[PDB]
Amino acid sequence: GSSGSSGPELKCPVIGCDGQGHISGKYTSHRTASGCPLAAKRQKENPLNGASLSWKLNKQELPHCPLPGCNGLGHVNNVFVTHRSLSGCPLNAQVIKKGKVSSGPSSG
Ligand SMILES: [Zn+2]
Ligand SMILES: [Zn+2]
Repeated sequence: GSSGSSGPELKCPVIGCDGQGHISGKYTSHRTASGCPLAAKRQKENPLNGASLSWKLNKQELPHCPLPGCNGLGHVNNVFVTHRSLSGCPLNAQVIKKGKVSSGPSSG
């Protein structure tokens, strides 16, 4: 090895993606959307494949919170870490406020 080599190259423009793998399968990597397997997995619905740690799991379920940003995790009483309702939603309680002078109707 007299010398090495370096240089930037294309990359998966699809945010959130890892860039690894290929919508074809043969290749275990990609740097474009056309070859992005993740971008295809979304548009399509093939739950065929899927591995999840299902064994000896007592607490296995998702919360029931209306708030989009809220991950149904937490509690107003500041005691637990879960909540499947508003009254319990800690992020919904603080928000509560009658008389919010500042009001921005504009929606972009
Ligand atoms: Zn990708
Ligand atoms: Zn919540």
